[PDB]
Amino acid sequence: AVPARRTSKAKKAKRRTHYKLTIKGLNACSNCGEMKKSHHVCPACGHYDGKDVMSK
Amino acid sequence: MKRTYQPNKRKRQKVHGFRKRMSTKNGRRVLASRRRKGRKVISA
Amino acid sequence: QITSAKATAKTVRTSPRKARLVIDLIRGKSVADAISILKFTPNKSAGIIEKVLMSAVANAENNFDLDVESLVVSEAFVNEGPTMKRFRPRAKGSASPINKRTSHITVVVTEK
Amino acid sequence: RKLGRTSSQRKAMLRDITTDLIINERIVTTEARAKEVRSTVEKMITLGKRGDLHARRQAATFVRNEVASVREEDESIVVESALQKLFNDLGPRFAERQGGYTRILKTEPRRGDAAPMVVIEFV
RNA sequence: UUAAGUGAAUAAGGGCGCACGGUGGAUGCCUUGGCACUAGGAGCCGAUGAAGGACGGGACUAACACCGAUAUGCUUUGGGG
RNA sequence: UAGUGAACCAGUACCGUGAGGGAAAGGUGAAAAGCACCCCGGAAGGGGAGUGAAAUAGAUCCUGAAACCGUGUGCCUACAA
RNA sequence: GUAUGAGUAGCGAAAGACAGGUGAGAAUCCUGUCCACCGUAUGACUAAGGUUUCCUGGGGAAGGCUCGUCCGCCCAGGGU
Ligand SMILES: [Zn+2]
Repeated sequence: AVPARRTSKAKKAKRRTHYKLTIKGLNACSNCGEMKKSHHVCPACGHYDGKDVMSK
Repeated sequence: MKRTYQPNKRKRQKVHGFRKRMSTKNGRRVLASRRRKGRKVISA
Repeated sequence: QITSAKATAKTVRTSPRKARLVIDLIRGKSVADAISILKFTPNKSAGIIEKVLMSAVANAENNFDLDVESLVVSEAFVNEGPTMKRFRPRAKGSASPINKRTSHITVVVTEK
Repeated sequence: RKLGRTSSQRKAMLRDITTDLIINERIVTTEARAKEVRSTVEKMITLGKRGDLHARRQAATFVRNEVASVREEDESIVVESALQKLFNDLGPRFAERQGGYTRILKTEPRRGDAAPMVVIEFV
């Protein structure tokens, strides 16, 4: 089928109350205090578990 | 399938040429009718 | 005196709705939190408002202020820019237009 | 299980990935491939422990037939062929370890597709 | 303390007013270009190769204009500083 | 959007094998004096500092309406056809 | 000129994975290995037709149904 009418200006902003973005799980490190994701390797630190993993 | 505008070089100048539009009294009408507008390409 | 340096970026090739999502996550927060938030969102409009905040912070440092650690993002806008226009061949001969949109992104950084 | 592709393409994939970690001992891939490679690498090193074959003649399926891993000379250029490394190095490293030979870490989403990524090591 | 009765305020989002921006080119003003005529001129060009063109000519040359292997020009007679 | 179809390199771009059909597009300031130099950024873009009577006249450049899209807020809204 | 439909349908038949490069930035570019597809053809040579798409060195504003350091794209030189 085919839409019957123009949807007004109100029903846009009544649909779109569930078109949000959310951040989840930001914690402070143990070694630099920089907010980095829990259960994840800290990117600038390189310091998961207090152990440097990215090693060559 | 085959469509129409399948080009050649002998046919598009032994049909729409110049030496077939200075060979009638209707090719001359065509050339003189195109020069009134001032078209650049007169024929092929 | 003054506070609240500005920074903009005109005609950025992103759709303006999909960049109004990210700016909802920054309004009213300190600068220390906001960069950390923007590094961990995998969207295209993350890696742009990062550069706008960094340029606004650098304006506030190297023109007027001190106290980088007492700045608050107080206003953020998304405005629509000039759209490009192209076409695309749909089936059975016809065609249908395609917008290509652009946005203008600004960030104002007061102290508190 | 975890379906990824058609039937024979999973066998191709899990033979392709798990002959790395035998040559390089570190891999950067996604989540799901990593958990299947957990299972298959830990099933192949325990054939690495026996030394019969039956250890040879079952490892001739989930290992690529010859992929050389050469950093060695005595006076030659002698070759470790990605199965001989199982029956020479990785075998006797785990004579006192039970199961559980792998670690999985959680790094970043990929730029293009936002697929979350993973490092696999051994120890 | 029990019991019976009366019950405000907060908004995930939305409406109205106001204030400030962005997109878009209406309206205001203006003129290289047109329209309709008046008075005078002129009313043909060509085998001594016409109209219309193609290719070329500059220090740099894509296009317009101008010119033709003497090619962004040659000779002469007047004007002009 | 008028006036020639054509104020702008228009019988052009483009469409059809062909005869043929045929558009849109004017305006910075008096003077280019068209932003040296510094900072963010790969660049685009921006903030100072200058030119200028004016830069909210910065080249898509006089004025800049309406639909349309945003920000902030004085009042109201979760037993209602 | 701008909406609604809506951030919806679609993204045009096919097998990739890892390591190392370059770079502000990489699943999409380069290199290496293994795997896989056609093999009376998805292999070679020419006639039409197209008209510089060919080669070398740069570039990433628009085109590429995503990304793009790449290209039959843009700039400069050069080849029959
Ligand atoms: Zn840390």
